[PDB]
Amino acid sequence: NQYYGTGRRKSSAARVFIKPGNGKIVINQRSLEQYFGRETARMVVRQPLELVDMVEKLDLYITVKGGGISGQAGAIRHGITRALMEYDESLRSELRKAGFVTRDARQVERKKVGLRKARRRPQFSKR
Amino acid sequence: AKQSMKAREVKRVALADKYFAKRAELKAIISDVNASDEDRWNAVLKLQTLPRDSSPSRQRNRCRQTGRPHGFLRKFGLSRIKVREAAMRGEIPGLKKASW
Amino acid sequence: RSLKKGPFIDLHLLKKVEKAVESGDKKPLRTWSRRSTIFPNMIGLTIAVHNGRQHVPVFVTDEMVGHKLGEFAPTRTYR
Amino acid sequence: ARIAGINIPDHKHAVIALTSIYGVGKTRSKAILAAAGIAEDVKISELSEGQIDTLRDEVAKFVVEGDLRREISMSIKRLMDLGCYRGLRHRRGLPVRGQRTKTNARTRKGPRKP
Amino acid sequence: GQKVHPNGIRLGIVKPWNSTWFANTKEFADNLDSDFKVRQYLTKELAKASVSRIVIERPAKSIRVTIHTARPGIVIGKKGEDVEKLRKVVADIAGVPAQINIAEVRKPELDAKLVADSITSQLERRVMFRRAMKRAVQNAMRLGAKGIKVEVSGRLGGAEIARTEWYREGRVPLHTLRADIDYNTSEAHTTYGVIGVKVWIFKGEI
Amino acid sequence: QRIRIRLKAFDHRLIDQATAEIVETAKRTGAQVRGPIPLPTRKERFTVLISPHVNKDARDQYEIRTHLRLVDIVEPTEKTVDALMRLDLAAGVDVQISL
Amino acid sequence: PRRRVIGQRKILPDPKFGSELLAKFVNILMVDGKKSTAESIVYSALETLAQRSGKSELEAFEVALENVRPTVEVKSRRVGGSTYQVPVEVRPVRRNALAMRWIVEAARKRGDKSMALRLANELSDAAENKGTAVKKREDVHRMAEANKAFA
RNA sequence: CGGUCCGGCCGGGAACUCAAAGGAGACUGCCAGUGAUAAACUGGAGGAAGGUGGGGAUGACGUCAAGUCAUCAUGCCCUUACGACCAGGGCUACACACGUGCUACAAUGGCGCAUACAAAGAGAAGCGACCUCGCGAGAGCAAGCGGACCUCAUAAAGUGCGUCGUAGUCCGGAUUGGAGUCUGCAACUCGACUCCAUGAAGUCGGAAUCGCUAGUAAUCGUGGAUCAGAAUGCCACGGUG
Repeated sequence: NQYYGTGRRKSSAARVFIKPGNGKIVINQRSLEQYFGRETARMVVRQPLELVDMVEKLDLYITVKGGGISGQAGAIRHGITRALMEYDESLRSELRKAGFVTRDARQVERKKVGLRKARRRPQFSKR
Repeated sequence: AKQSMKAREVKRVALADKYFAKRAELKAIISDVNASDEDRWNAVLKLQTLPRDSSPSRQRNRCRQTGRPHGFLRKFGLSRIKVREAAMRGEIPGLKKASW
Repeated sequence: RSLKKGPFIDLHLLKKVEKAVESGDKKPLRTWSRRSTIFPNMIGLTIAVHNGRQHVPVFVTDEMVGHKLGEFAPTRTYR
Repeated sequence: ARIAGINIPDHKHAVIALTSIYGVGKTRSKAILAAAGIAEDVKISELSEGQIDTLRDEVAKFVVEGDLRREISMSIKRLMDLGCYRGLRHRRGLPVRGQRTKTNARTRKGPRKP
Repeated sequence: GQKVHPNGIRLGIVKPWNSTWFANTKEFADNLDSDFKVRQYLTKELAKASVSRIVIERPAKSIRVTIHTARPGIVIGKKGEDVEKLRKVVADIAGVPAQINIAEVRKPELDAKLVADSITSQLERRVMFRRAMKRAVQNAMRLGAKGIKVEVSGRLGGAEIARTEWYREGRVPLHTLRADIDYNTSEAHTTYGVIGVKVWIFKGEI
Repeated sequence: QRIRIRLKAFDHRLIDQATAEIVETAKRTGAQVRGPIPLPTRKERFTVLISPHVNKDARDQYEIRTHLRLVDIVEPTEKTVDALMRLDLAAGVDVQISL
Repeated sequence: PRRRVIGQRKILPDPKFGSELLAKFVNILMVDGKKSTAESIVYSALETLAQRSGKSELEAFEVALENVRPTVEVKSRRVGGSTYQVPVEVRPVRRNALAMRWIVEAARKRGDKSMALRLANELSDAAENKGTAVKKREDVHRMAEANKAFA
């Protein structure tokens, strides 16, 4: 049966459904290679089911909204970790030690008044 | 603002309601239509015989309380200073200090 | 750079020009309408265009048609 | 080789080589190569002389050469002799199109002098 | 340093708005201007009625005004003729039909607006400013206020150099948003210019 | 047919009270109620200079939150229609009735 | 950090080789947050710097780093009213950081066509114990040997 | 799960994303060690989060007779004028000096074609789709939308292929000539934008000096206020990092 997990990052939210047994990954009706042309994005998605030996042992059906390439890849990684813990729950320690169960709460800092950016302050002249 | 500036704004609003509501809309319509009288519609000359203050582009948004012509806000119809004064006194509904 | 739906000219200046050409050679035309376009029927007349303090006499030639009247009356003094 | 535009264009991609003519930019170069029938990515070498004669026949339709310089000089001279505002801005080497002269007029004014 | 307005910072936390209607952008400015004119007329007409707060709310196609006053019999008058006259002109100002309610301020010595008005009236009567300030502080503190501070500023007693003086009793935690701080100001127009009076009244937390 | 009610307010407690009143009016009338669906909040924002002269770096940021609720009744008995068309709700709440 | 003792951030391994050294090299070579642009450069350079030698890639990169890695550097000091230069021993992490930064600045100061070619040539020079990165390492070691008296 | 024009589109489903109201959660709470058996500190477990988790609002008594009498209010002078109305001009000048920015000097790039992934907003004298005409700015016609519905609105860096091959260049775009569009009574002084043409300086910047400690700097687009029109400024938003 399906084991579900929700992953999130900067602005992305991935819905990950895992099923027992094959090497298939479908992100938004696209393959992993089709969806992520960046190799870091594929390495991040495949990352959690490498500590746990799943080559063709789990089928992933993923949809993801918002964010960019890296945010969506991190959201998919988070969702896959959550679905794997829902699937076994003994993999908790491994995915903890790897750092995948942690939700990366690093959001874009807002622009502040009098500053050119979140922290970038305008050029200061003394004399 | 001085009293004469507010009187000027009042007179301009009145003239813009009187003429440019119907007459100048008609004239500018005759001027912009390509299908009509490409030679002597005569609308362009008649548009300048109307008073200038009747043009809505000559109106300047001023604070409804002080008449300040800068820092205006169309949502409240007040300048920034009077907007802040009314906001801190709790006289603008729903408006409060924002943080995020 | 005004649209191609016809040039602009103030009506009072237009009537002044027609009265000046229909009545034969006349005095310089004193006007404040620096924004009026020079038309071919103004060739030969000398229009005194306001520049802010004075009315600069401008004798119109065929080469001036299409310009605005204020193009021949500088408004800033620089030496 | 050489064109009805005396100038001698370099031996490189035809679309960019035709730009060396005074009066022919990128758009006009593409239009010339399209109306002639020559590809844009072919060099000036590998072009037959019958094909260069074709390019000359097409560039003859444009006023692009010392002729164009003459028409530009005539317009600026007309402005200056007319004595209009733009004529005076051309006479004094000051920006003509409303740019500020308090600062930043270095293209028209040239290197600054104390 | 400059301090935040203690009332505006607590709007929605522990302080309610004085205008409680809803409107879109089309009618927002009109309603704001009409509320301003209503409040101005009411403050000018009821100057001797100890009016401390004018709450304005606009139901579907009308306006109702609640006047918080410590002298309700003066605002109402014999057979309510005065409040009727007030309503008949509030309806003219606002354009829509009007309704007026009178809310009593049971303890005027604990309302910052009324205290500031009392102090400015005394200042205009040439009363010594220190005496007025201490009387206000004592009256507020003996009536069960958790704290009060009043501050007057500008040519006190006719001094050529302006000065700011403030008296404080009890506890006035201006940084606690949970704190119920009643704050209002007033200006005394004297022969030597304007004297601004500010009053903070602390009535507990939550 | 069916009636949907769009409630707008600046205070969320007030709009929740109004929505509760509406759903009680409808259910106690014997109609079916779809909702209340919390629609997204439109929060306008304003940044003004707090100084009378210069001091641009000194500003206050204010905002107005507009809360939205949607209430649908699928089969509106005449009872329900003329009951809700005479309901008494708070002043700071804007009610729309679409048919 | 006046009082701040600070930890370490998690750098991800290289997607192609799985090395933290190569990840930090890509981070140092990256500009304007263009990590994909820097990774292509590093991968092309490592490929070109693979066939030349014969020891795969990672090995060639480490061989190039071994010749640019500085053992001792000088730290400016203002005690005796003048420029004191105390030669301090460099830590291994700072060793790798300095080596990589020097290799990148030396490759960017080259006349070859693309940054991949510049990197490949700089790394091949470093493996041959020559170039401007090795030049800077010898400069640093020279400056340390000159001020050895101030240890 | 059925149907399907393969479009959540239509039956439906209420799971999930999300919307927005209520609640839980973090307290040095637990473990170990150090410490005056104190306060605390160091590490560990668990946990989404760990030590005021990240950011914001919040600015004590006072200092600078600091800024504002030109927002406003307020205690000498003018009054057939220092008040009021109008048209035109100026605030846009230009030998020069400074502050703050934008664009560059290029190959981690320019151009061409193809294609992927946002968030936050605004809209009725308003946003304005589709279609037709125009090289384009735009125009004509005319839906929908007071809006999780309609429109603004195609995100761009990125990625794939091709080309350019280190040159004042297929870098750079200043300046200027010609032809136009739109707003507006009216684009001369003195608007923005489009097309064609031209193609300055600039090849990384002396003395000196600035910002920034993590989703920060750097870089890439997006929106809003003011506003008929006029953003390289301001205020906000997300992408890579």
